[PDB]
Amino acid sequence: MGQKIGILGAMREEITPILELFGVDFEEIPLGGNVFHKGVYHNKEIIVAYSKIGKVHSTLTTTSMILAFGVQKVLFSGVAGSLVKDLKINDLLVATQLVQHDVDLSAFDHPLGFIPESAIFIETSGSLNALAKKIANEQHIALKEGVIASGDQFVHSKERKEFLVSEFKASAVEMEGASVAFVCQKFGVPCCVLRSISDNADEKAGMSFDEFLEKSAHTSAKFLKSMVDEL
Amino acid sequence: MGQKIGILGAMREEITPILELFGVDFEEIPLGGNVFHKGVYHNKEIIVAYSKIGKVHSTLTTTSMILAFGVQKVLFSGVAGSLVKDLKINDLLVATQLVQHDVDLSAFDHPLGFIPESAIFIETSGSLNALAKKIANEQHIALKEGVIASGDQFVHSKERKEFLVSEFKASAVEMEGASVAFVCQKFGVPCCVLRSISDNADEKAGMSFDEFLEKSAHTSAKFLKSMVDEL
Ligand SMILES: N[C@@H](CCSC[C@H]1O[C@H](O)[C@H](O)[C@@H]1O)C(=O)O
Ligand SMILES: N[C@@H](CCSC[C@H]1O[C@H](O)[C@H](O)[C@@H]1O)C(=O)O
Ligand SMILES: Nc1ncnc2[nH]cnc12
Ligand SMILES: Nc1ncnc2[nH]cnc12
Repeated sequence: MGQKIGILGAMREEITPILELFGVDFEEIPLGGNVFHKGVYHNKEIIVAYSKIGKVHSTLTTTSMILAFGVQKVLFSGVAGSLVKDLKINDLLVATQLVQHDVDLSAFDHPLGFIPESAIFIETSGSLNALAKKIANEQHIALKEGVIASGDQFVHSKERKEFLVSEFKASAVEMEGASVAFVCQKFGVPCCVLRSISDNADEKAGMSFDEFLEKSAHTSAKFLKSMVDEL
Repeated sequence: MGQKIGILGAMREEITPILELFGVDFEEIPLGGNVFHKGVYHNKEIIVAYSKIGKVHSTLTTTSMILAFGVQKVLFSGVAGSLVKDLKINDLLVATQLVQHDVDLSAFDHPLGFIPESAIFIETSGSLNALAKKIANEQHIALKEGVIASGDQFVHSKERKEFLVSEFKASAVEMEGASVAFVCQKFGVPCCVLRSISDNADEKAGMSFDEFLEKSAHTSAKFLKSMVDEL
């Protein structure tokens, strides 16, 4: 058999298209409040789950994928808010680095985003990111490679947008990427975080999110499947 | 053998007194960026670790304790900031409920602290909390039983204090309790979160924290050991 691949989304809506697109039989396995969908695709074992929203949920689920299911790589798919003009609704990006944008130990003179015995930016797999870029070029689609800021707030203001851009030079904002990538780094598991834009993280982001969740989730899922087809 | 007990702190300073007070031989086992100290005490296996600071770190470590080490209960010990007048420096409390105070999905009209498919407040073990209160009464020490607010910021302002009290009726603030308790709930593992006050979460909290970290960490550790002696 090939590698075992963990495939993660945050919301059920982000994994529904994944399960459908792979099209194989899945066994449902409950653990730690999550349901893991276990299947075989192109002689690879795939484990698919949605974590539920936010850093604690996604940390837990990623740790379970690694410790309980023994996945050898983790691919994340879902939606995100755009922080840069060149990322429009439906556009894709892969995260070259991620940060937890809501971490604040400034009382002890630490840079924002920094925790002692850790680092501001978390790295993802250069190999998987390069693969994504090659596939995007072949398919003639744009693919941004940039910084993703993750936090436990849904961002919907110009003020917070300006902070994420100024402080971290982030291209998109979401609520799980940094934590998924962090867990993978700690266990030496290659990680790729893929997102499709659903909104502009501004005052109208809630309504945009609702309008575009289904399409953007599908766009990311279809691209993730394209990557697995090359693995 | 009795139960297997996981014992968790956030910082090395919070577990140093734990290792010393138990006084037994520990085997050091690395996993996921943490070092787990495995020992035998009063015919119980104890697994001691510090997670590192914050929600992602503590979620990961608690999940590892459960999935990799098979702990049957988790006791947390460390320091916290006081939000109520009757909790003074060095005073102890156990968390009856915890909340992630920095969670904000208000863009979708959710109450602060709420995430879909979860709950605002996380419960801890009534049995362990009752045990703590009984021990405190016997030792003639005060022990508050209240709400702990956890987030990824070190709180050091009157404004944020007023929010935690008004929104959640929290008695103390820290950076790991809610996430540790959350993981334990998801896996059906009894949890007790114990904290000793190190500061008042106000403008001077940084300096107070530095002054009292050692003593407050020891106070919590000594009390945690008192509980294990009854288990
Ligand atoms: N409208 C939903 C909340 C979406 S929070 C934004 C999510 O989308 C992206 O995957 C982020 O990382 C979060 O998981 C609800 O009200 O249930
Ligand atoms: N002065 C330290 C940062 C302490 S953050 C407060 C910690 O204490 C309590 O355990 C909280 O939950 C956090 O873990 C440093 O600068 O490394
Ligand atoms: N604006 C936003 N903030 C946080 N997570 C998001 N996911 C999609 N859009 C988001
Ligand atoms: N004021 C504070 N805020 C967050 N975590 C803490 N731990 C101890 N004091 C704290």
